[PDB]
Amino acid sequence: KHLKFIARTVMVQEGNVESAYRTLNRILTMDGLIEDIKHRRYYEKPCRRRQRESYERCRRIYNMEMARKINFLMRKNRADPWQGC
Amino acid sequence: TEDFIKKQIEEFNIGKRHLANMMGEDPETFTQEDIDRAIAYLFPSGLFEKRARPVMKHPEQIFPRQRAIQWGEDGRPFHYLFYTGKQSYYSLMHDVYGMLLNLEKHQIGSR
Repeated sequence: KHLKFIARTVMVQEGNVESAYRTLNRILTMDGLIEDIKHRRYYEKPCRRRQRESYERCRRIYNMEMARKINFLMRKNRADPWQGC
Repeated sequence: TEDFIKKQIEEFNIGKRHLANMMGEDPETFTQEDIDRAIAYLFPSGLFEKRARPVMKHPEQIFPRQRAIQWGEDGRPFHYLFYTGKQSYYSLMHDVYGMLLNLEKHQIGSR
């Protein structure tokens, strides 16, 4: 019931349809529509969905913390300033 | 111990004088090489290993330094880095570090 071609439409620039399609697919993935489509191909039972969401949140937070720790401690990799000791 | 080494030094000197007398060579000018020759002649041994053959040398060359106890009679170790366990190695490291500091302040043939 909406207007057509306003949603998920990308104008091809100079005919590089490959680039335009890549941009469109990037948009879909960023908004998670591909996630929804491929997850809704089949029915995930509510228990499984809850477990999956909890696992995803835990993994996201763990990865964020690990990356932050790695970035924080990377500075110490500088060559030894007291070599020979 | 140090006293033991001194006793061995005296004994080796006396044996050197004995050898010089036996070979008729002037003990005063009797040298280590002369001692070597005389002992080789007097104790003919046919072992292939230069180590397995007899020897009569100075205690310094003879004995292993065995790190010299490292603590005098009182029990105080001689080397300030003694408790490291590698006192000479760490002394050399400290010396090289000092030389590097000095040089930093100021500023196909071998291996």
